[PDB]
Amino acid sequence: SPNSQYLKTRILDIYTPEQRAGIEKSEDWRQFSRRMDTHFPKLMNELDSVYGNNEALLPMLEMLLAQAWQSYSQRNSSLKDIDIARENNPDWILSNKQVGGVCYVDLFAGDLKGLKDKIPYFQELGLTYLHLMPLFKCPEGKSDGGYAVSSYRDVNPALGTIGDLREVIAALHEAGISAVVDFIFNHTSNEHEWAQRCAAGDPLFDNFYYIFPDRRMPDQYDRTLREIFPDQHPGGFSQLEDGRWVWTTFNSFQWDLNYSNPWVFRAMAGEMLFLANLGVDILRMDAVAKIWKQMGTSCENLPQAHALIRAFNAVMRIAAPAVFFKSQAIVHPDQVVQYIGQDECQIGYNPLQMALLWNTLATREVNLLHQALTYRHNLPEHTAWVNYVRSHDDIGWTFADEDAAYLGISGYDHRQFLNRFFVNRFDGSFARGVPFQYNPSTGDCRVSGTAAALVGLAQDDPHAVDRIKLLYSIALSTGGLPLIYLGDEVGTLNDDDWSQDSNKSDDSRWAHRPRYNEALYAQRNDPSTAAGQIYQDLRHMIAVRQSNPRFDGGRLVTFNTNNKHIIGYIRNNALLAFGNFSEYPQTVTAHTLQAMPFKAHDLIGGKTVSLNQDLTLQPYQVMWLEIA
Ligand SMILES: OC[C@H]1O[C@@](CO)(O[C@H]2O[C@H](CO)[C@@H](O)[C@H](O)[C@H]2O)[C@@H](O)[C@@H]1O
Ligand SMILES: OC[C@H]1O[C@@](CO)(O[C@H]2O[C@H](CO)[C@@H](O)[C@H](O)[C@H]2O)[C@@H](O)[C@@H]1O
Ligand SMILES: [Cl-]
Repeated sequence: SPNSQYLKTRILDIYTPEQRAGIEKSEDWRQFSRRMDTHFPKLMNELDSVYGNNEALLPMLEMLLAQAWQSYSQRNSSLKDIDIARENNPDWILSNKQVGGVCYVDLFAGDLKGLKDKIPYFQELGLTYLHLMPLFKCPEGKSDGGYAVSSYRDVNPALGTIGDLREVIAALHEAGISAVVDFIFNHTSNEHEWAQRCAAGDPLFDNFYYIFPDRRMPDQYDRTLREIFPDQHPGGFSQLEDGRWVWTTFNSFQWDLNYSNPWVFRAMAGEMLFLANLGVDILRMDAVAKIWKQMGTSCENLPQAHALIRAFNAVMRIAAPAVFFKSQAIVHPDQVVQYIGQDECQIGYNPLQMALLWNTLATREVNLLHQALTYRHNLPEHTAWVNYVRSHDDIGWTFADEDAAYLGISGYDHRQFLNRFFVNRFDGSFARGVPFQYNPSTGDCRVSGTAAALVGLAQDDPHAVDRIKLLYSIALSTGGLPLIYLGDEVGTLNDDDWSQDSNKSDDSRWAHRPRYNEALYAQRNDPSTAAGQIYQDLRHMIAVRQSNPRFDGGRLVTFNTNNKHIIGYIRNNALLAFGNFSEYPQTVTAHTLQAMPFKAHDLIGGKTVSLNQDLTLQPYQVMWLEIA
């Protein structure tokens, strides 16, 4: 039954009495020792519930915490300053000053050096937070856009070196920007040293993955598994050349790590420590839902999965307190929120709000959006949503069917409409998206396409610009950390030649992953062009959000607009937000506006607005009203 003091002397064992004296009197040790006393009990409790009486548990922990000391000992002192800051301010994530951006290093800026050169622009745009897409060594050719990781410790050589990454992170900190990076902890590539060695039968790598002699067990699992990339293969398994089968939730070249082995936790915790010491502020925990497998279940959102993530959290509290987790879970809304906790992932993607933003543009009806913002927005203390419009991924229509039923909506019919609308198979749709993973056996389908393509900008729809403005306004103002897909701010369209690369032709997500459009960025300071209007709008909303404390925190209360086309919510009893999702003008009545002040300044238009009479919003207009 190992404890804090026990492991601390196991750690201090390697030192001679001469250095032990200097170590024990040092601040580094004093801090580590305090943090062990505070957080180790949590680590022990979480791992005990997963690994029980496992023989490997004790020695795994002796090794892991020695590594943790050695990692913290080596940790840059600038980062140790950030550790203390974030320990003492858990709510930094909840500040209205936080605005995020995300890009592919190669597609946006060429390489890590070019990314560093682009930092003055992130400053111009107002970012405090930057997510760099998977930047690690991966298979040449097909790699799932870097999501098949061949090494967590090596940069993708097209991008530069680990030293460049260190340099870039340092420059981002100097510029007041947090560095955000993926921790792809559910699976590695099949080319990872661990995968190669486990498959070869190296006993040190026994049970690093899920490997089977035939179809017997994969057949048992497949009957309860959801299909993630049905285009690629059925179920959750792929066959090796020697005849065996390996768990592959995603592509065949992505092998699911086996977390029922305590050594796998150890291995991945060591890689996590390495990334922490790069100065990474937030790790996007990729596919959090899948890290525990259980026969007879969906192998999604299992209690042990939560417990393991909570264990990973404890390790950071002990050895790099500055590092927070970002949950990536595209599941039922009831399951999305369960990853979000101070002792789990402090922030999480908000795919419900995102999906419903696009839903509401299509139907023009705020019913589902209003419902979601009313019952599913508010979070526990010291946690926040990451609010977004578009990402590197396809759009899944992951609203709750039970929730929809109350508004007289049937799941499939609605999703079929949504899928047809956004892929331009519907009468007069403005959207120019392409299908992704149409599953003929179930009817499920997702949508690829850039924000600009989905709103009608490719064919110069006169409402397109306002649509982008409107969607982003909600992400920026509901409460939580808003994330811009970089390129959106100048209206970057689809790369229509995406499938000409034979390594990209089987994954339509590439359509919404275009290179930096030089011409559009050159027009960002010219308000005449679409790029300039979008840039001016988004830049204006960012500036308002970051300097106005009415936007602070993550809580909201919805406001009943009594118009099916207009969304209403209130921030801090002081900011009233109206968003019209109709291409026609829409009215909030005097009667409905009774409780409000007679006049209010609109932060979007810059006008004073009257609320003692009918308020009429132009097509797609957003108002940000100071009511207190
Ligand atoms: O359509 C992608 C599919 O995978 C998810 C799992 O959370 O997305 C993440 O995981 C994949 C494997 O690493 C990546 O391909 C993807 O880029 C990543 O965001 C879900 O978004 C979705 O169900
Ligand atoms: O559709 C063009 C292009 O997209 C891909 C890659 O994702 O397949 C998508 O579209 C197909 C039909 O439009 C669907 O059957 C499939 O499920 C979806 O992924 C390519 O295969 C296709 O060439
Ligand atoms: Cl997911």
